[PDB]
Amino acid sequence: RRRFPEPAVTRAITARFEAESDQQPYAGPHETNIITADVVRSGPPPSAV
Amino acid sequence: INFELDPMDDPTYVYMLYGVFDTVRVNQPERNVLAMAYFRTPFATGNAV
Repeated sequence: RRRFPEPAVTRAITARFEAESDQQPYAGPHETNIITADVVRSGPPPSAV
Repeated sequence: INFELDPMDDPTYVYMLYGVFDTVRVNQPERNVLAMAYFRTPFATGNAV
């Protein structure tokens, strides 16, 4: 019982567990690359003469 | 245009053909991008919408 981690340690463990999610609220390089890819190929083409 | 015709015995059209350059050039700049421009020199059909 007295070896139960202090709240700072639990906070660090939980933050480290959350960092490895892959489902962070904002887009990582994987998601932002494809969000850039689809906006690039959206709307009227630029090379269309 | 004023026509004089032999009187026939049934309602008839007068198939009139002008001389036009109803040409189209096809622009295909990238993959699955198909665009056509239709232009007819005496009688065009551009309505500027």
